[PDB]
Amino acid sequence: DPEEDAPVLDWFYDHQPLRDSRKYVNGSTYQRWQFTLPMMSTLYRLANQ
Amino acid sequence: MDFLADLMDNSELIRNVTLCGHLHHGKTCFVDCLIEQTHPEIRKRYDQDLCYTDILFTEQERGVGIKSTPVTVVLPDTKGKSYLFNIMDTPGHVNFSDEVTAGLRISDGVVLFIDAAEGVMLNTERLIKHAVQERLAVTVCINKIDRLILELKLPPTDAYYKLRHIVDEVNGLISMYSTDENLILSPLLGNVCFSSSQYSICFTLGSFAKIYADTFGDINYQEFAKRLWGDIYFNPKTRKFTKKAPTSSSQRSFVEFILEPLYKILAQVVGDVDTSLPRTLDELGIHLTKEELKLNIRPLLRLVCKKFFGEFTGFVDMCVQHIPSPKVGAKPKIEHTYTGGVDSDLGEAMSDCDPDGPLMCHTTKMYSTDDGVQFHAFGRVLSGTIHAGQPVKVLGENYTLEDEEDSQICTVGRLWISVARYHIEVNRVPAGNWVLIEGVDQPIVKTATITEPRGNEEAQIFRPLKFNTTSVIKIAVEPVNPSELPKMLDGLRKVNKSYPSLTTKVEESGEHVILGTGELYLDCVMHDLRKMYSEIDIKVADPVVTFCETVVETSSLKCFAETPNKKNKITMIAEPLEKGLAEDIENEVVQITWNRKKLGEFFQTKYDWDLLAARSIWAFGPDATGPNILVDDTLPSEVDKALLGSVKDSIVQGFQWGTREGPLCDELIRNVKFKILDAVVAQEPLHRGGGQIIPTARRVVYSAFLMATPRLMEPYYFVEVQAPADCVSAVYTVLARRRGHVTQDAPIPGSPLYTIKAFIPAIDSFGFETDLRTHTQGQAFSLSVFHHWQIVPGDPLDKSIVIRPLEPQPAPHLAREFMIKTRRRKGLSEDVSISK
RNA sequence: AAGGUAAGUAU
RNA sequence: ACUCUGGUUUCUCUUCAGAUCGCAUAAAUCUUUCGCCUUUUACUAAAGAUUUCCGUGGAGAGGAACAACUCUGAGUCUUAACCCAAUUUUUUGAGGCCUUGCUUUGGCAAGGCUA
Repeated sequence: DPEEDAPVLDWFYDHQPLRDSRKYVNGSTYQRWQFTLPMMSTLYRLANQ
Repeated sequence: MDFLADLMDNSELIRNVTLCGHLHHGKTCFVDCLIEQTHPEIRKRYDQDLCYTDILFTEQERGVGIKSTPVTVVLPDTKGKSYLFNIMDTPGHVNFSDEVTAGLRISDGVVLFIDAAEGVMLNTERLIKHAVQERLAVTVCINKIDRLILELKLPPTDAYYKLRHIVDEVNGLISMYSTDENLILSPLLGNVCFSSSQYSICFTLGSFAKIYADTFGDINYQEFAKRLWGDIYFNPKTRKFTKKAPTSSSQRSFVEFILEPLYKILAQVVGDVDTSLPRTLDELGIHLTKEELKLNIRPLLRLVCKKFFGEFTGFVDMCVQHIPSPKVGAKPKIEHTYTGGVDSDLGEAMSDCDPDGPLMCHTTKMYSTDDGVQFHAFGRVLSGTIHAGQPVKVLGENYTLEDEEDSQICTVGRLWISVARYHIEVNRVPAGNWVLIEGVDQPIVKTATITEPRGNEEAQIFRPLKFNTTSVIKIAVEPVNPSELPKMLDGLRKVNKSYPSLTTKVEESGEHVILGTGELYLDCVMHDLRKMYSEIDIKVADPVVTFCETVVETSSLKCFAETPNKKNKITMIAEPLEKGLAEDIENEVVQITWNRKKLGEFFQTKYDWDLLAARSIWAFGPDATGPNILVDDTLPSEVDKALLGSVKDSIVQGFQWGTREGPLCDELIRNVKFKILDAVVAQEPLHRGGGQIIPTARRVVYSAFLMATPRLMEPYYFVEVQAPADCVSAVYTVLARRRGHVTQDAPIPGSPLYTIKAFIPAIDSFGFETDLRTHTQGQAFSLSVFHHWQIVPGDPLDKSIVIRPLEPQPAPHLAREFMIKTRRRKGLSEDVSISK
């Protein structure tokens, strides 16, 4: 849903999401991730099952 | 630590504090916060909770405080004046109340920790009653206030309502237990702290007003603290506080100025760390580095609260303004605990608490070394200064002015100031302090009193600890290899030393017995006895409670007994006591030291006893406070009182022995009144010696008890269960199978959890907590404590009852089976003939 | 998967 | 609001790994107990000790890319309108005289006198 899934909608269902976003990952090595609370809450709601 | 050593010499800058409360209420975490305050290199891990006082591996693995851990730190107050705090971290589990009692003896004040989410739990009430009865200052520290915000999600008004309800309930409990009016506890008086030991929150009204004063300025924080509580609304128009709300939606001063900022601080971090958190931190004057803003939500909350609240000063203000110093509190301490009292020359000397004077150190705890070979006594120095290498006279617990045999001369080894994981090796310790003493292990069992080897003969001992609960659970222990019995005996004496309430005794059948308070207590005792100390394999019998014996009717025959020389005859009968009389005698409501006039007046007024019978009371119970009465009902016109009184001590001793070891089993006799009807006493003093009267008195006591209809009394536990609404039915189902009936199931105000109060037999309570937690998926947690003795159903002496080998018996068959199997385990005869 | 090869001489 | 501080990413290499190397989890070998037993190769399942493998962290070194862009910390973190003093210093009524003791003399010590 574009309303409630907005924090993750753009980069969800992507191979190695946010791999190029230096704000959310260390780099192309894809070792560390720093996520905002809205994205964490959206992911937590998407994985209730 | 030189300043710490110099602070010991000033008794006015010393606080002896005992941290007490229910299980898992944040006491240990609070001490961890204090240590983190004082020790920069000791920092709690981000996820794993630091447990600095929990030094035992059993405590670390179980996650439950087991033994008291002393902590001596230098804690500055609000005004920056450093003090010396002796802090006892007493375990909160109800089965380990012995450690709490040991801590309360060497302490002057009490800081009571209460969970904010939970109400006033069972151990909270029990420790309130104990601290009040021990004559200690009571201060409340409502901990885990973060729960009301991040967990219960209550509005700030409802959080204030919950805190106010907790304070009101504590005040009601204190008023019920005590009589002093000045024992009212309120944050306005400075008696209450609101804290969150997980996130390093700790403040009173004074300290938080001090935060305002340091931020805004031109504010009298002492005067501002007197407005930050109660229904004292704040009027922004007049800038003054009024008892009437200026507006319809006006909040309390506490809510508006304290709870609202706390909610906003704890809500801009857990939800808005990403945006608007740096703005809030700038508004609060808090600056965090780039690598500190990357921490997870919980470490970030801890760091933000450490920056905003800084050091722990509200707690120090509470313990300085309300907990008396050793010099101030010495006089009530000596009046309560010392046997001689404050009237004695030493009693006057103790109240001065002079560092130079007659050394009198009272030790209530004993801590074992790493190898377990040596024990270090721990206690308060109530007068004089102890030194390393100094010989001392180590009084025991049976030591009196007459015998002087329980004492022993020992050389004090190294001395330490104990702070949990490390100890400061000192050379001397002045009065009013807590010290670890080595070289004193051997003569000390349980409590002890240490004095100078020579020059002090008036020195009596301190009264032994009066534990809040009775150890009724009994387990038998035997080594796997019988050749290793001495090692097991050494382990038994070691665990006796290391556990204040433990009672290790040997039955007539050679069975070694351990007395405990509950399943967890005896589990810890056995784990210690196996791993440390004995270091050998030990077999454990199935746990069995200890019973008591009573009479439900008066004896139908005038029982008589005669001495071996047949020159003395005693006629005695046994009848049940009045309801509530045994409880009053045990609770020290009436003492043997009372004059006969007041005793008779009490018995006539509160029990409708005849003046002739009330003034004829001879002795109480097996011991000074035993729940049995020996009444001399002999008519003076028939037997000479002066002749009868010549053997009064011997017959009293025989009565005490007979009530100690009952006829039915080797168990205490409870709630029985003995009347001496006829007592023919020989005139010559050789034929009326103790060795003749005492066995005759015991035999006549046995005969009087047996002829009167006897019954077995079993201990009943009181159980408080924290369960949700849907788990109450499971609690009912579990309690039904174990002869347990529920007296109360009331919802907890401010929480969705319920509290079910019930009485369960202590012999049906084995595995009760495990069953309750398994049947409720762990949502129902219960704590059991001994409450009262109850008569076992059935007739113990009914010989027609048939006992099946491995089958539970019905209700009528319970008493007979209990008596038979208790006699079998004790090693006595198969059954008790009424003739004997 | 094996413990289940006949040893040959001729073409 | 002053000045200096001087990165991040990526690819290799060399070593050290306590720590849940790993919030996950394989295999092989050996030695004991078994289970199948009839011999290999497979195994049964517990314990103990190894090795390999899939990965991991720190530090060091050498290349490349954005090398040019700024950080943090330290350094003293450096400014005038109108409004003010009975507890520590620009508004603060704290002055002088004399006595006698005493110092080699100067002076000092105490008391008295005020206005």
